[PDB]
Amino acid sequence: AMEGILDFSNDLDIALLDQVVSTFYQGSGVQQKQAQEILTKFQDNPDAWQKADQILQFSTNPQSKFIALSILDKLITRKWKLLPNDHRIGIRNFVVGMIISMCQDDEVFKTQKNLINKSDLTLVQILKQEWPQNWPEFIPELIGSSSSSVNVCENNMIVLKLLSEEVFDFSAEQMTQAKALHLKNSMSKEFEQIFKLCFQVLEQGSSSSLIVATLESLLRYLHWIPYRYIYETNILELLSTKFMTSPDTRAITLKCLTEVSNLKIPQDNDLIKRQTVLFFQNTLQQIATSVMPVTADLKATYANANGNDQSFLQDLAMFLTTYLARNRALLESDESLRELLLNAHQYLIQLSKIEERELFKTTLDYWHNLVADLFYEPLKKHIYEEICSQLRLVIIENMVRPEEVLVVENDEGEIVREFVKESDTIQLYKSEREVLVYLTHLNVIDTEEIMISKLARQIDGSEWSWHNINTLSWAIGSISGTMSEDTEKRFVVTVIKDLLDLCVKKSGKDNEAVVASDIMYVVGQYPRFLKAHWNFLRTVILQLFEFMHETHEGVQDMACDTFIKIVQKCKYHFVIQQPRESEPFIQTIIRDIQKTTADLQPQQVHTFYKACGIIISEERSVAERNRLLSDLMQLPNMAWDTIVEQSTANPTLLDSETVKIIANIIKTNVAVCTSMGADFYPQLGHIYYNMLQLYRAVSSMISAQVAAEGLIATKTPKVRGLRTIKKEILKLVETYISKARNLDDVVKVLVEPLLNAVLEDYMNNVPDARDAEVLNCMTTVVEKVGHMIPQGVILILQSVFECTLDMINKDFTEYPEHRVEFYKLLKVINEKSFAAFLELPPAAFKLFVDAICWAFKHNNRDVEVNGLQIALDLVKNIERMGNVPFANEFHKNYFFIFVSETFFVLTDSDHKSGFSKQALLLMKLISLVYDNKISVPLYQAEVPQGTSNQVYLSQYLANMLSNAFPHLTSEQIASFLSALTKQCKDLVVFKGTLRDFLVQIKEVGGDPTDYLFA
Amino acid sequence: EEDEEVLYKVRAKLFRFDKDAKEWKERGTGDCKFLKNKKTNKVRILMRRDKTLKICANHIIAPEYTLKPNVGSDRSWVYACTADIAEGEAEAFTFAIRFGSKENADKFKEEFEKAQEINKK
Amino acid sequence: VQFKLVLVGDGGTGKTTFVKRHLTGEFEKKYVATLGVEVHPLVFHTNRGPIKFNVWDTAGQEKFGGLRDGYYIQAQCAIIMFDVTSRVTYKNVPNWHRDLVRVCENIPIVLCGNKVDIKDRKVKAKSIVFHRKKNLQYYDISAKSNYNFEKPFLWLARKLIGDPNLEFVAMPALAPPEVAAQYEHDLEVAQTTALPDEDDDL
Ligand SMILES: *C1=CC(=O)O[C@@H](/C=C/C(=C\[C@H](C)C/C=C/C(C)=C/[C@@H](C)C(=O)[C@@H](C)[C@H](O)[C@@H](C)C/C(C)=C/C(=O)O)CC)[C@H]1C
Ligand SMILES: Nc1nc2c(ncn2[C@@H]2O[C@H](COP(=O)(O)OP(=O)(O)NP(=O)(O)O)[C@@H](O)[C@H]2O)c(=O)[nH]1
Ligand SMILES: [Cl-]
Ligand SMILES: [Cl-]
Ligand SMILES: [Cl-]
Ligand SMILES: [Cl-]
Ligand SMILES: [Cl-]
Ligand SMILES: [Mg+2]
Repeated sequence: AMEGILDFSNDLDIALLDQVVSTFYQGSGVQQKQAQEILTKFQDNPDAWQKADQILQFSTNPQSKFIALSILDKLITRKWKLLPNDHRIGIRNFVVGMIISMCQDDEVFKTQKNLINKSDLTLVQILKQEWPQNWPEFIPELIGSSSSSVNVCENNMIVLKLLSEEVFDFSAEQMTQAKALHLKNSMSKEFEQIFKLCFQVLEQGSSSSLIVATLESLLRYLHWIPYRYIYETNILELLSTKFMTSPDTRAITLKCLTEVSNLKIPQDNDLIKRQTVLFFQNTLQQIATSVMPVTADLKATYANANGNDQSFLQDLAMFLTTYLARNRALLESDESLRELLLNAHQYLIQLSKIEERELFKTTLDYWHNLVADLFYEPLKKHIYEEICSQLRLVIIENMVRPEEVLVVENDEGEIVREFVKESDTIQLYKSEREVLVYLTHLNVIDTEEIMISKLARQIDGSEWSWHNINTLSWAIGSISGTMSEDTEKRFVVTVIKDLLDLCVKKSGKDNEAVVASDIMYVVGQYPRFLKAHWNFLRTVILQLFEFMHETHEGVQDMACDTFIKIVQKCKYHFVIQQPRESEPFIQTIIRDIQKTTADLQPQQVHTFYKACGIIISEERSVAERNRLLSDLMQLPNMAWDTIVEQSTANPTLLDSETVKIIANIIKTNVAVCTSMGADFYPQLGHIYYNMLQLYRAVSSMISAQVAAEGLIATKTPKVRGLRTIKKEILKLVETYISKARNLDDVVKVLVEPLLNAVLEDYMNNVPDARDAEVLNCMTTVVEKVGHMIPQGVILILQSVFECTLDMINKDFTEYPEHRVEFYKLLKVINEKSFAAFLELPPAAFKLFVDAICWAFKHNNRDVEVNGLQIALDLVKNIERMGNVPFANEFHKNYFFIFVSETFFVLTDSDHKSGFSKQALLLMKLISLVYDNKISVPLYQAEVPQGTSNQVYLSQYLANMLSNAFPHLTSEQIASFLSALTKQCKDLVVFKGTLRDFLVQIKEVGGDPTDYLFA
Repeated sequence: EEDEEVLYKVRAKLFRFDKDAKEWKERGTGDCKFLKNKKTNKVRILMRRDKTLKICANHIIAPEYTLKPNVGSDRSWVYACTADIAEGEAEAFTFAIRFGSKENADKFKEEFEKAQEINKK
Repeated sequence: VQFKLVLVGDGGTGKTTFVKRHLTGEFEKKYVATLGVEVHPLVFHTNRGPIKFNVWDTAGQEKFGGLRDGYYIQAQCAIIMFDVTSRVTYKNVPNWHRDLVRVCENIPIVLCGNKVDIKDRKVKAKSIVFHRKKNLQYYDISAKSNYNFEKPFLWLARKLIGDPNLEFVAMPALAPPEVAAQYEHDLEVAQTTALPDEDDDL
């Protein structure tokens, strides 16, 4: 029934249309769904615009008329110049007429705002096409019409707001450079009369919908109008006094005044400075008298959330911060302006107490701006001393939990380990720390006094709470580095002594977890102190080891992180033999490592081993270092040795417990290799050959399992476990090679057995059993020693290129990890070992080119970016070869493939993320012909004998674009290509010409002269 | 849940098998509780999603049910439920429930089977 | 007590996945582009009673846009979505907002930066400031990990009901009832279909 409106061979039943629209907007379920699909089909019918007038005339459903206007909007924006002139005139006439008709009827004007707004925007679309060249009197008649009716005047303000938006705010992406300039210039040329109307309305009224609309338009104009309109009229006085007093104009006025605070204005003009001071002075006076005094509890007000109070307080913060960041100096020298400067900042202090993370970030950005300035500018900090002192309190009391603090209070009042990282407070903590560090430097006595007395009120119990000890401890930790070592020494001693006091008196697992977390945070934040106090450091570390046996998993995990955090900075003190110690502490740690790490989870044990590696690499005497490495790896090496025995006796390792043990042995090696890098080699050497044998054994188990159980085998715990062994082996080798300093050993000892062990296994497994980690390992191999292993690189390509390409060339989604690593590998080979591609058979080289272009077409950034880089690097590789047969053949076979494929992704609206690199590639390609760097004809008798590659390139491109974009005129295409080829040495200009083309292809009748823009 | 004793609680992820598509679909992550009604002595599974607290499982631990392993996991159980009312009207599902560790999975099964014996009385 | 919520933002930002998560609990890995709009009722239980959102999940792909701004008519609230791993999606936020507020002049709006679970974040936390001058609420979210997933709806609920202390509460749980050849076959298929994301913590 509803489908009838889709039949254009019959008259449009408007009543049926209104039913379909009503069913869509007000209905539900299947009926709503069907109506939606019908409406979209109706809307998309390219003749549907012809029904628009009938709908507007006869419909009684405002949504029907909205939809009619959407249909016209699409026609206007995309096909306007395809219309006969009569249809353009007609459409303009009934759009204009409908607007007049709706403004003149009070009830309609009051109750149909959405439809009138939509009509206004639609009119603005017509203006974009027609004005002023074919509508020169639009503005003068708009201005004239304004005086005849309050409704029309108000609506004219809406129209002008939308026009300003479309021309100045949203034109960049939607118009050619030339058209945008045209329209901006046109609006500039008539703005004097527009402003006259605006100012008059603002003068002759106080607080009404017309005033609001006018002010809404003013906000937009302020983005671009010359400052004289603002400063050489009385408008600042009206904005900052009159319009601040009535609440229905206050919001928009405040936004206008924020934008005024950003206007471009002379810096050497004393009178203008006075005006800038005066409007701020006025605005602050109005706030204090009409809204709330400086003493008001804005935290409370915001939390109550009455009316528009939250929006207002947000907007006030934005106004104060914006104005003061630019202009506070105007208020700093003159004694009569001091109270204003300080009152403004006191409002900001009060705003900074609001509970609203995002608002807090806005105010914190301002505080950063202030304190950073006060840190450097002579004679300023004293002005703000009281403000800064209040700020210290606000920051210390609102410190967010650092990433390191792993305990949190759950809904039942229990202190537990966090479920997940609080990822969205990372930046917030850094911003808080930054400001507090500055504040500490500005007055270290005040900061210390605040912290030391707050801490005293925790101990005596007067202000004791988890929140308060936490925020305080976090703040104390966060200011590390701000004091001189000497000052810090006394501060830290006092703090620790008091935290230890709190530890003795507050008992129970929850309390103890809180206090432990806070002490760990503080001690980890003061390595400089730890370095100077060995006894203390030693005792802290032993306590961390005790926590490694905590049943409290949060405290346990934090002990491990704190251990490595401290070791990263204090390692040297673990490696030397300290006074009054019998051994270096690393020896003590290693000797007792089994006990210390017994209750830890595997990954925590690995972190512990990694930390020991950091310490061992401090030992630069090779003999002693290698002995330490050997001692550290004792337990995993002994486990390893006995597994290598059992395994080599018989492949049946079919034990899940054994697979876990092996995995953990390798993970431990990875962990130590990560911190020791090049120093790890002797340990790698101990396990290397047996490890690669194990890789083979495990590979056979995986293949066998897949054969016996099917692909589903790869999902099983057993097989996932076996692959973990393979992946971790690959990771270990990758990790070592990425950090190796002796590349000769890598090549002569590591590479051949590696390739022999991994390549054929990758190639000869079914797709689902192939580990992407193989590709990742090979990338590092090629990156580090590729220049030394030309035949090895060829071997790598032969084994993974074609089989991996076949996995990833059927869609953009399957095998996502393989996809990403595949193009990273190709990238580094093309960079470092281009000769490997030169050796490919022609058929394989074609696949390489295909693979590159396929990468272009991804929306996935990891792939797309590498694809475009490979293409560019490849072109350079070829160019570098000079006039030789391979280069000549490459251009003959692939130059136009690369040009057309790059054009395709540039122009399809589905690869906008790659624009810059696409343009770069296109420019390179064109510049090759422009610079006569291609030594052979790119054509085959197809074109006359002497024809330059320049002439042929234009012809090819014109033909390509003509067929691909048949709605463009020949001159559009010709002018575009002329501009583009001329600009192939100027990337920014070349890119602008591309952007202009992308605009023109979306519409009909684009002006070819646009490509002359300069 | 005032009239109910908490016999067992464990953090879990619950799936339902969509048979049309041949895939498992998450139904919720949160606390899975075994609840014994103090008036009737019947034991049910009640599970709620974190944060929204919406019910994603609500059914009797029927004696007829049998926990089966999933091919991909050593820390999950699958079972047919004939009457779950998490969504409203009683409805049949094939559920899978996964835990943070094998230990937790094995504890669930033990508790699950104890609750079945309680429901038998 | 029901409110029309329009959800807008670039294609592939996770609008539909976000809604589905809320609807059924599931996480849809596949990207099937929304065609025009999909309307779903979505209810939350609060300490002020139930609140019903009629979620108009709109198409972000231009070629599938359908009625475009026609969807926004009479919306009472909104979510603008972008993807923190795709900078272009943030750059397009002002365009979505523009089109939205032209139709919906005074509604509460949440801006959401989705996909924070992904390691390689491209839209830096520090860069996200568009919401400030526009009075939008902002949250980092992940439909995949559920990070902050309830936040947009809680905030909107508070604004719409007008109670800043509104909280989600637990539904009272009705006692469940005491209730074959195909069952065997159905269970077999279930057992032998691997569970997804076996490397996750749960
Ligand atoms: C409460 C219960 C619990 O079980 O653990 C507690 C956690 C404690 C932690 C670290 C503490 C700070 C380690 C203690 C070190 C200590 C007492 C070292 C002494 C050898 C020492 O140097 C003493 C005498 C002086 O006074 C110290 C405290 C200050 C200094 C160095 C003065 C100076 O050099 O002049 C967890 C990491 C808690 C949760
Ligand atoms: N990693 C990750 N992926 C996500 C997240 N949310 C959605 N996705 C993925 O991103 C893709 C796009 O999701 P979808 O919900 O279809 O996006 P959309 O905004 O509705 N697209 P459209 O506007 O075209 O209808 C899907 O593959 C989905 O699995 C997230 O939080 N994290
Ligand atoms: Cl309407
Ligand atoms: Cl002037
Ligand atoms: Cl050191
Ligand atoms: Cl022409
Ligand atoms: Cl848009
Ligand atoms: Mg969608």
